[PDB]
Amino acid sequence: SRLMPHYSKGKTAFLCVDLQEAFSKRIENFANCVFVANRLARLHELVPENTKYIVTEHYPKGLGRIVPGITLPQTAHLIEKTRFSCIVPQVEELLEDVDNAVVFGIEGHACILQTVADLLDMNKRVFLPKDGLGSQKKTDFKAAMKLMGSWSPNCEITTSESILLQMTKDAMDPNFKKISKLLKEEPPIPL
Amino acid sequence: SRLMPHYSKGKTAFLCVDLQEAFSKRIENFANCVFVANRLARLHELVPENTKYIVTEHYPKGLGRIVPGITLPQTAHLIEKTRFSCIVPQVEELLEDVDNAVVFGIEGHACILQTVADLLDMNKRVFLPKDGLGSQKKTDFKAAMKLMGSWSPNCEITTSESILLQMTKDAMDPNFKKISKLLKEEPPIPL
Amino acid sequence: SRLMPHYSKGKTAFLCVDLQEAFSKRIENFANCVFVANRLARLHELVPENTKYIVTEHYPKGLGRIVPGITLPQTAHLIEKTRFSCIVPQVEELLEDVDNAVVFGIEGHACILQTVADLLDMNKRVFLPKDGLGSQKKTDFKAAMKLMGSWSPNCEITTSESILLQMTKDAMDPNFKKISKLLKEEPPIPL
Amino acid sequence: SRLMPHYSKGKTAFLCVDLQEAFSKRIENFANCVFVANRLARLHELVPENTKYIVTEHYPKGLGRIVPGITLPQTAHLIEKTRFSCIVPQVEELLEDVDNAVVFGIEGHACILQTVADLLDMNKRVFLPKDGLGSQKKTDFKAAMKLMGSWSPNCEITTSESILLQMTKDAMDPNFKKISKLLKEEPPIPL
Repeated sequence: SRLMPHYSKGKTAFLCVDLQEAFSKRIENFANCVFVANRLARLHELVPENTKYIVTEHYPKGLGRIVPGITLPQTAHLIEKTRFSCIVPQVEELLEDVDNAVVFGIEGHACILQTVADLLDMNKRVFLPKDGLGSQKKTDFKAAMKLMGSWSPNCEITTSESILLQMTKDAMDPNFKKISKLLKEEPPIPL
Repeated sequence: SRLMPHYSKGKTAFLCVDLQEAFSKRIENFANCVFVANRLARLHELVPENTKYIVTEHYPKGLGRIVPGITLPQTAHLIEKTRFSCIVPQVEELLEDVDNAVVFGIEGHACILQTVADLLDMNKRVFLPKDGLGSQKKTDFKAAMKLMGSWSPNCEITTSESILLQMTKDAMDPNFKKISKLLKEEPPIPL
Repeated sequence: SRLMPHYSKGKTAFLCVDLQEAFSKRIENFANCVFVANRLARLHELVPENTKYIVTEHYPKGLGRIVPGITLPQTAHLIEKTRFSCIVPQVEELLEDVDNAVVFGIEGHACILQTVADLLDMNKRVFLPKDGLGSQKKTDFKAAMKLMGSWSPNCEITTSESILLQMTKDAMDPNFKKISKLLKEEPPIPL
Repeated sequence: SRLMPHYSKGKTAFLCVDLQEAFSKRIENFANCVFVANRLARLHELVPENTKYIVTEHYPKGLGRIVPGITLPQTAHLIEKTRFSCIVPQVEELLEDVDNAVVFGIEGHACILQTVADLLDMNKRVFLPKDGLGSQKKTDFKAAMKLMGSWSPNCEITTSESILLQMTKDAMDPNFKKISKLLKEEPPIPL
């Protein structure tokens, strides 16, 4: 077990974390975090039998609401929390049958970091697209990414493009036709 | 055990190392090491039951005295040593009940490096904020940080901001109100 | 076992992956991937008893054909596949007696990544020359290389020059005279 | 065992590798490799009871002779070889009582890389000062250093300054007075 298994094997759960209004202008690559969030949302719709979409909101009333730029799937499980780690009672039971987790959002050193560490304690295989991850400061971000990259072999940091291709082992995959449509989309900020 | 536990669990000891006058102008990010030193000092005051503040002075009389820019807590244990590693008889017994250590200061390749290696031999969980760490030369510093980043799983290098948030798992924490005051402070050199 | 053994010990198989026309202008260091491909091709000819040369073609008819800039050996095993990972039934049986693999080509995050992960599952010792590896985007590439560099001790990422020297432990090697001819060649893009 | 022990414990052997005339103008940081070579040479003289100095010459007659800029100690063991790895019968028996090795020279991806890998097979603790290491190309060098940095816990890459301070745990060391003289010297190329 070194890469994401084919989408048919086990269950994967996507996790859009704290992509809220208050952070939109305070992060540089926020737009690329929104792009990846949509990329995974459309992917989720293509294979909804094996995938789940979870959206987290941190202290909503006080400077926080999921950015309208992201069109969430109709089967999206949106919860609201005050704990920095996105592991709350509500999502804990939602991952009782899920073997994999795609955590993407903000902040790399804060919410993301404590979420993935908790997910690693639950024996879950976490896969993080650097593509859709950010922070307000570069030093705070860098130090967090270098750390999670040493949490192998159950934690891996790649890109949104690679992740999609990992789940579809073959190009003659029945769903590839629909998946390849997503890879052609151009992210706001060049990669 | 992959991140700092909540401040209520066990004992943590902050370690301000060799932030003296002789180094003030010889280091580029010395001011940011002073900022973090103050950040951890105020944090220590907020939860003094589970935290300890230790300040080290290396060969004081000969070019050395803790910089007046840092306002030390009243419960600070300041000791003076000649050994590069900040593990001397005086601090060895002071860590008989402490499970965690936040080492921050100067120099990354010298005093810091030999301190954390000794702390790892004592089974202690060391957490280092790159935020408040420096060196006179970049190459000396870089080579030291890449090394300590391979001393997992008991050694972790993040930032001052992340570290504070690790100790406070929830934003509805009784102390968060007082802790969040520190995160709003702006470091002299942009991160 | 920490580096490539002398070419006489065991069997090594070179793997030129998906270096096709459609990618020629979409990658920056494509020319250096072609250079290394030729470097390994001539090397293969010098010691053909212990080495094998394998070329992969991904969906040929639809934008794909091995670039004419690469002169393949006469003993080259060229196969065509639709699976992103270059592990297909045809090459699986071709590696029944091979202990080492030199994987070089494109893309670092896509085909390469899933190929080396599968090769690691087969207990094979993979050695990757960063020299002859690329991607359309830097972020996609970087994130892939940082990952495979944590797949030790059976996966190693060096350069084409180092790899050749690893196989020839001594400069008084009977074949060194012919091998040293290859190292003198200048890659299109400076290293 | 995470850092260099005090010079009194066990035996350490310095290794100046292939710092010859033919490479002087083909490497950028060759002068800094010469500086470190002299730094370790003077250090060797200060504690000659526990240290050994070994100089390697690769194919001398044909473009090779130790650079006159380096003043070798009178107790230096200079040998000549044709094997890229600096492990030849002559030095193999010279390390029968030595527990540590400081390998510094050129090339990072070639001679150095194969030397340290062989030294790791001999159970020796290798410590490499990035300070005194180089290559003709940056990509060849970088890929080699990232690799050896994953060969822990018996291989460590720091700087010449840190290494000297590791061996002298205390500043009140009987020899510190003589050692501190070396740290004050300015390397040709700024670090």
